[PDB]
Amino acid sequence: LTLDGIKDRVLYVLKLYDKIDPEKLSVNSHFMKDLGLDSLDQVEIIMAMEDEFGFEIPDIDAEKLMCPQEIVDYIADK
Amino acid sequence: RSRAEYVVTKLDDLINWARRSSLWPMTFGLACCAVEMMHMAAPRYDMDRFGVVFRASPRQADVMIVAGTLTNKMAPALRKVYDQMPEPRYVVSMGSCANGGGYYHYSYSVVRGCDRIVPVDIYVPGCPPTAEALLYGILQLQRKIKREQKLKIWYRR
Amino acid sequence: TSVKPIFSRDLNEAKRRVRELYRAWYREVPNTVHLMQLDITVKQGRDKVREMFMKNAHVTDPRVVDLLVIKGKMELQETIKVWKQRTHVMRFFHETETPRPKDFLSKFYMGHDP
Amino acid sequence: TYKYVNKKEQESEVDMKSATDNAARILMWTELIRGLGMTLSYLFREPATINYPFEKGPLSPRFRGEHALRRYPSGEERCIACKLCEAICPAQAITIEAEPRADGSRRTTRYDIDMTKCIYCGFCQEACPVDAIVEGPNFEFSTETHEELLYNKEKLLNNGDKWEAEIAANIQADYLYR
Amino acid sequence: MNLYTVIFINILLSLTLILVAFWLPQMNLYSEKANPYECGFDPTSSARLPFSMKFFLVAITFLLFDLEIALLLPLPWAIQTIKTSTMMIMAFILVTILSLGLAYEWTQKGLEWTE
Ligand SMILES: CCCCCCCCCCCCO[C@@H]1O[C@H](CO)[C@@H](O[C@H]2O[C@H](CO)[C@@H](O)[C@H](O)[C@H]2O)[C@H](O)[C@H]1O
Ligand SMILES: CCCCCCCCCCCCO[C@@H]1O[C@H](CO)[C@@H](O[C@H]2O[C@H](CO)[C@@H](O)[C@H](O)[C@H]2O)[C@H](O)[C@H]1O
Ligand code: SF4
Ligand code: SF4
Ligand code: SF4
Repeated sequence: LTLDGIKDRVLYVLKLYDKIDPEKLSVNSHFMKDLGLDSLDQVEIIMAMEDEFGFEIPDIDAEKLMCPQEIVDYIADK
Repeated sequence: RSRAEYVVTKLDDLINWARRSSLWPMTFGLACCAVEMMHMAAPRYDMDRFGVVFRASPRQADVMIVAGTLTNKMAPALRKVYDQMPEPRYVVSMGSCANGGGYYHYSYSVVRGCDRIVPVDIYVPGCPPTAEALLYGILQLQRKIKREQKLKIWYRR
Repeated sequence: TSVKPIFSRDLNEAKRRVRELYRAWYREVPNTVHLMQLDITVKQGRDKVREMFMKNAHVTDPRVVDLLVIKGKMELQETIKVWKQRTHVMRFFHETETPRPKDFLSKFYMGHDP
Repeated sequence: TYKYVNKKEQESEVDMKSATDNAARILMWTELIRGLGMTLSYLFREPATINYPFEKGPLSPRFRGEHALRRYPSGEERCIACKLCEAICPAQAITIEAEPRADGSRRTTRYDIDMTKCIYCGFCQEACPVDAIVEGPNFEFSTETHEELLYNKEKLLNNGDKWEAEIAANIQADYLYR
Repeated sequence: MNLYTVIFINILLSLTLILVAFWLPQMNLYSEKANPYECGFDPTSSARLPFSMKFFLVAITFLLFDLEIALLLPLPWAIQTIKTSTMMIMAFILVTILSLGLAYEWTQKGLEWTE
């Protein structure tokens, strides 16, 4: 649902998030393995998506969005 | 000295007398010590005949009488209402609890003397001090105010 | 090693509650900074929340985690209700406390305490 | 046995007389007038106020006031540093040190009372075996600093020398009750 | 002229007392002193939020009853009329309908405050 337009906004959010090195950020970069974040960092990132896309992502859903891509698939499947 | 210094000194007396003669304490009491404060207002001692009138608003009060134990949970609130009294303002610490923690000095929950929170002008000992002992301390505050030399000090600056 | 659970049957279920409480504290910081007129940034408030959560990152017992969350929800409640005052919230930052030095030599100079 | 404070509900019929008396009471505020009568009657009563500090409230020989350390009629201190007062003090307001005096006497070198810890309970003067520490009759010793209420031995002995004439007479009046 | 003169003096006296009260005393402004009072704890919200009015119906009834007395205040001039019977009937009818209006609102529980 605006599939590529969504991706433009998602990566915008992750670049603002300081803990992510902006060069290493790619649509398939796993938050834990690649970017080297931790569990609470991920929770803040999904909360940031909750702000941009204006809807509630449950704990059960948000626990899975482990790299930028699945966020996009989750959002489009709204 | 000079006639300008004499005039300044007489003005100090006049403004000092006015504040001596119209001391309005906050309606503010914490524990058993406040009961003896009621007895100072009661007919036998009638604090109002000295010009002492309780007002509930800190904006309309000159004296804080810390009449009882000051707990850690109460300390910020007491500091708030002290800060909201317009100046010139005075504090009378009444009873062992307010003076230094008293019977509860060693408690985890008690401030060991209200003079860790606010400046204190008069310390009234006792647990509780009698209504008369409190009245004596109020009259000692008046004599302290009688000694203020703010205009003389301004003149000599 | 057989114990009654409190709320969570395993540390994985407990971690879920921890993340919910963290979200609630994270969203509350900007409202608290604004309503209490705290002289700190929102970023500084959220860093403090993070540091308080990581003070307990080593806990593995699901029951202890359950009780840490229960207490964390209480602290959140007295913060949202403004039962805590500014003095209470600013206590988390220890702004008048000189921290104890961590090296052997500095402690040796100061006194006898380890 | 019990009584009802507000069970007067024996409902009855109303005559014209009682209905008019009820009407007069409502419309002419009669019970409110009785209230004014009471406050008027106090206006013409002599007030109970005394002219402090020229007049004083009555007290009794048992009154627990400012502490003092007493002497024997010779001038020798009564306190022999037993520390019973220190042990019993419910506020731990008493601090004592002692050693043999130059003449070998058992006497204190420290006798402190934190008057801002003390609860003025009189337990020390009950516990003293030699009537050394007493609460005297003085209650007018408010200070301008906290530090002035941390009494040491010199202060407490000066209170004894200051107030012994009244302290002795109060003990003579009450000791048979002790 | 005289009424203008005395009321200006009344205004002048009040404003002078305000100026004295604000410029004579020693000041000491700091944030905790000037924060709003609420019994030693901070307010949890603005005092500017809505404050419910439980007597709102009595309040707007008062608007109508205040124009009723405006219709009654010419009565001292009206009793001078030759047409005494007409004036008396008009005044009696006016007072009676206002009473009936009050009686109706009373029996409708319009004077009871909302809960
Ligand atoms: C064309 C422009 C002309 C130049 C203009 C310059 C304006 C500068 C104004 C300086 C402030 C004067 O205004 C006054 O300052 C004093 C002390 O300074 C403060 O007054 C009060 O508050 C402070 C708070 O600590 C106390 O220190 C002070 O003693 C007390 O009187 C207030 O702030 C104000 O009452
Ligand atoms: C639904 C609402 C009901 C409430 C309203 C009821 C209004 C009815 C009013 C009835 C009373 C009228 O009362 C009436 O007063 C007038 C004067 O005012 C009297 O009139 C009398 O005096 C007047 C002078 O004023 C003479 O000029 C006249 O010839 C003579 O009759 C009448 O004799 C009397 O009947
Ligand atoms: S000093 Fe004594 S009387 Fe006063 S509040 Fe404390 S315990 Fe009560
Ligand atoms: S009066 Fe009571 S509290 Fe005070 S010193 Fe004696 S024993 Fe201690
Ligand atoms: S004052 Fe009395 S009880 Fe206390 S140490 Fe001296 S002798 Fe013993």
